[PDB]
Amino acid sequence: EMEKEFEQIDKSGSWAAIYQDIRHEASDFPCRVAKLPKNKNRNRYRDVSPFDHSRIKLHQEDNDYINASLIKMEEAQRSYILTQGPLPNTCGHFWEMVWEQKSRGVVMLNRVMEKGSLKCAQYWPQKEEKEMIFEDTNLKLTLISEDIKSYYTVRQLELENLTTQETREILHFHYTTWPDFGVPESPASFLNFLFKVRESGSLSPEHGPVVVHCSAGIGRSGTFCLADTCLLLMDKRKDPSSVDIKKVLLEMRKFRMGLIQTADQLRFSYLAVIEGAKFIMGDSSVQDQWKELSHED
Ligand SMILES: [Mg+2]
Ligand SMILES: [Mg+2]
Repeated sequence: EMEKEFEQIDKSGSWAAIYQDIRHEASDFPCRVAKLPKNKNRNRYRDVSPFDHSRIKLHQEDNDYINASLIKMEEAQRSYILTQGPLPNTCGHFWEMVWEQKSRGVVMLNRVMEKGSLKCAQYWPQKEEKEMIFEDTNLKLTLISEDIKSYYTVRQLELENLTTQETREILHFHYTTWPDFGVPESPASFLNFLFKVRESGSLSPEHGPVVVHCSAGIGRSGTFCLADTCLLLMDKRKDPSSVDIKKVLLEMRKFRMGLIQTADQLRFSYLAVIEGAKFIMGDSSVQDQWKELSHED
């Protein structure tokens, strides 16, 4: 069981060993499209690229490249799109992807302004009366409403394809207090956030894959999806103790590199899954318990 596994790993102080083993066994696939000279300004980081086999392709003739990967978890029956924080020149591409992939939600785990440097562009409207128009992709984005909490904000946006004038409601879940290469304040606050995303219906199979991003789209976003997928698996299998989080992470790493960037993020993932299991195994009391422990605004 992960409960006992966590315990032994924690007692012996071997998180660095398990994490390094994961990095060592992680899949290696080519990223030739991402490294093409013409795509240099579409990547935020030189060392973070999507594999060619799982990258999301924009439905356009000019250039179909966007630093985004489709994570398809077969057993868990859920897919996620992990991408970098949009750049000033890829904001239109980002929303084009959301439209073409039919996503209902966008999960943001970073802040536009991190440790001084801008790890992400302001790709959504901050005011209702100031909508955004992405000329290159012919899309319009309007802020409909926003619910601000102490450590996260939920926004309701309207995305319109200016070509067909059809519109769609997109839910934006922004976790505002998760540092780069850091962890959430507590398993409770993280789980409260995750379950808010689940309850919104954004992760339903009737919609396209949820779009999850942070700065590079691998550390924080990897942690988020790993925890969700593991909880999903525990709920499906006849044996909830059969879930090997290390194995699930490696499966996820077949679709995008570097998911989960620190030994501590790995440790936290265990904690989130362990605590979350309490809700999955009945006892729907923990649900409201996390809400209280997270001290929302
Ligand atoms: Mg106002
Ligand atoms: Mg309002």
